[PDB]
Amino acid sequence: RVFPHPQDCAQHLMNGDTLSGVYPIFLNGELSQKLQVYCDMTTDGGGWIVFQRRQNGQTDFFRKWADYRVGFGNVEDEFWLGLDNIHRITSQGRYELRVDMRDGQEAAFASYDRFSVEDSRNLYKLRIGSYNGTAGDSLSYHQGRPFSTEDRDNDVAVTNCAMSYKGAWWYKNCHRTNLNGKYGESRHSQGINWYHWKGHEFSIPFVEMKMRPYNHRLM
Amino acid sequence: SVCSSEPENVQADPENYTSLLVTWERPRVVYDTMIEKFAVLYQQLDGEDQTKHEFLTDGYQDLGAILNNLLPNMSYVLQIVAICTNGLYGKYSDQLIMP
Ligand SMILES: [Ca+2]
Repeated sequence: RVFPHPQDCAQHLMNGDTLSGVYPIFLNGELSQKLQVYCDMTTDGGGWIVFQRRQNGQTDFFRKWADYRVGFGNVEDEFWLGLDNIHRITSQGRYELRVDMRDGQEAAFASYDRFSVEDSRNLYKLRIGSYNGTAGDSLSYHQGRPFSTEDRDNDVAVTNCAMSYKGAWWYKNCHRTNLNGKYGESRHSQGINWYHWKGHEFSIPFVEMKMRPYNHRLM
Repeated sequence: SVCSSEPENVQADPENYTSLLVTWERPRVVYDTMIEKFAVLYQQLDGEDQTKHEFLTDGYQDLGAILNNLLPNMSYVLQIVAICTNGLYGKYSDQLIMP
């Protein structure tokens, strides 16, 4: 294998592991930093680490800071990979973000050619680059904002955005995207929203958030 | 005629003797339009300066406003109304009345 200890899903792909599924990656290629991840090996040539999935509402996403810090759920079903993990992975180099969404047979996506999450001291602030896609650019609203949960309010609203809109996110006052919100909830802004695609009174039944090194475009 | 029902569960909750945490819930019904923002209208109940004031929120999702510079031990009467994108106004909340 070209990469004995792959540090992302794109290095698995280069090894010949081109089937989507669960794989181990090793942060900075060091064996002691093993992390289990789900690799999407088919979207736009493959090589994406999936760090969030919603698909049936059987998993509770209305959790607290400590839960969103460490991660929760099953990587083959609905899950959140963990903010500490996302920070550590996006610090390995320049990553891109892709959000894929589906409503039955209709599909859309949004991509951002830079993606990072800051460390805990900086409250996991979101940094994104330039948009391409079909879903509309609803995530740039959230540029530079810290992460908030129902028990840790870091938004700039008088209200508690995470409590009012049943989620956990980089809230401002409050959101145009709410992908950790309440599954199937059509009430205004409380559900899984991507505003520019379906508005605030439609909850998206399938969504995946995923990341890949920018330099995979060269290969 | 109204573009929404009234904001519900308007709570005053004094933060201290001079600051008021006004919160509400989004109107349950919005008629043929969208809510753009909210206005908080208030005036002193007692004393001699019954001039009403108004504070405008930023956006349609932040369901609250902090009112400061409220004279301590003074009673105030407040109302919240939605401002819709079509220029109409919703039903005014119930009037609500500092330690
Ligand atoms: Ca807040």
